[PDB]
Amino acid sequence: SVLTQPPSVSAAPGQKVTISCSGSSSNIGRSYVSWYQQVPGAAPKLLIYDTNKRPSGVSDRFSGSKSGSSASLAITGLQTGDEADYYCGAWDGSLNVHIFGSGTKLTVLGQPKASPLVTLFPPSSEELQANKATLVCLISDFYPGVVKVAWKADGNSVNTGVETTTPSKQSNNKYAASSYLSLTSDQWKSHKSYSCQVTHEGSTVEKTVAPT
Amino acid sequence: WKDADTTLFCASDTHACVPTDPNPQEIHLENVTENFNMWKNNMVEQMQEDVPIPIHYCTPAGYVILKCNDKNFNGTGPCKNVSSVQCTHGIKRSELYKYKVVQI
Amino acid sequence: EVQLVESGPGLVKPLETLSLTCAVPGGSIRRNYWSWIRQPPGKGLEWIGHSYGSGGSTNYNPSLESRVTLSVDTSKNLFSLKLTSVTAADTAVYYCARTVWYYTSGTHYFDHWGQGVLVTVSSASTKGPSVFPLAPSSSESTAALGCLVKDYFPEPVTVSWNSGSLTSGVHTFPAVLQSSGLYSLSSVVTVPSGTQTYVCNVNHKPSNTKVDKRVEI
Ligand SMILES: *[C@@H]1O[C@H](CO)[C@@H](O)[C@H](O)[C@H]1NC(C)=O
Ligand SMILES: [Cl-]
Ligand SMILES: [Cl-]
Ligand SMILES: [Cl-]
Repeated sequence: SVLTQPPSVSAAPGQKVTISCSGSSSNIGRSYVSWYQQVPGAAPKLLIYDTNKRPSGVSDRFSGSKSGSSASLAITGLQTGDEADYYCGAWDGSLNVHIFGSGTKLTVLGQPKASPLVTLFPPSSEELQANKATLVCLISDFYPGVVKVAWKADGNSVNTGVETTTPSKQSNNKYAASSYLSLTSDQWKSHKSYSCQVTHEGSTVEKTVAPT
Repeated sequence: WKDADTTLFCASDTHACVPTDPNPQEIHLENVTENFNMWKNNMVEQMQEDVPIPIHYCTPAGYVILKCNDKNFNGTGPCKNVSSVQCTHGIKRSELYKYKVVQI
Repeated sequence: EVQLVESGPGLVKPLETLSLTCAVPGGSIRRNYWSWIRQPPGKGLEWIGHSYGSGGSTNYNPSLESRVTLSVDTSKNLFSLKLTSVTAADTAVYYCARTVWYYTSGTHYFDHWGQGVLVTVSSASTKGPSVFPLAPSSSESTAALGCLVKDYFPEPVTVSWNSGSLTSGVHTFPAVLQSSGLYSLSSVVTVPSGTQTYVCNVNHKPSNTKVDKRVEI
């Protein structure tokens, strides 16, 4: 239950970008919107409040607005200092909660965008000897450093037993991430196929393994 | 509503205050006469004791500030034309005594 | 700068109660709203609730309301959070924040934040990892191979390959925490597509465990 934001927004230095935030009339429709900027491992800070007002220390390269049930954060003169995760937020006057958006990673493009290479490992024979089965989806050589990962078993979405790391840099300065589907051996053998689907910048790569 | 005592928050554009209300609105109440008493107003004394740039004092949810808009008014008596507000005007020694807090 | 410093246990067992404290400026605690907000690692923000410093006014996120209690101790300038019956889903960084709310205008936001504290929910005791090979299958110029380092506690684990003789194309991922309460990670390397020898060397100091695993076709 979150206001909807794009996972990734990016541009070369000095360019302008916008970040969308969509909700409904019981929140963004009727309430003021705030925006928060967070460097990972540090607390968020207030970037915009009362829909389009800037606190001290926030430059006028940043501007907020809203139209109906969507809001938007525009940034000009994109630069290193702006690289962060960005969250919108707004009171919901029907549910009486502050609702945050799903979050957008803003990247200043310092190198060629690049699609992910995906390798899916079925469970090892050693792990099946111990009655367990972890599928390991390894994702490498991508930029910018944002992916979404979905798993399926016989074509159906899998929710349980999934853990996924946050993309971080390889030694060649592209990004890698990892995702795991952890089953018992008996669960592994109960389906005909499994797939890891990786979404990056409008692309999807999907790898599949089959027990046996 | 009923005369009550609350801890107000300040707004200003000292950092114990929050930024000002983006949409201050004054709602009149048709008919409606309230007694104000200057000599027993615990909002007003905490206000001026706490005291460009203006500082507003504001009520949390569950309370409201009634404002006297009467042209006779000097702090004490029936007020015939009253408003409810979430904050006072920006204060830069009343009045000031045109305000009292009540609980909803 | 309004300084907020959150405190509490880094580790809590499942189904226990989590208790956190946020220390505040004296000249402001009583005359402001204060919220708790959390963020599971790698995920987004969630508002827990708020409480006026003097009221008499508390609002909880409806989905957590049954499990949540917020309190203000004006005397010791503490803003506190109790959360009962915690599960794997309550692992998060918890933040306190000064909150601005003009209820009649519909504006509610967080203008000063503390630094956050990590609370991990696990029943685990110290445990060394199992290490499993990630063998390459059968495009065909290069192949990825690896070691899955499974089910250890606490962090960290480190990995090298061929006792430090293989470093090119090595990548060792951050750990995940599974809902079992135990961590896992993987290390991978890309090589030419398999007559020569690859061994991952895994160290887990907390259990005093070292593991060498040969990765073969
Ligand atoms: C306030 O008003 C009354 C008339 O309503 C007047 O008699 C009184 O002297 C005034 N008080 C002051 C302090 O001027
Ligand atoms: Cl983009
Ligand atoms: Cl499921
Ligand atoms: Cl088989």
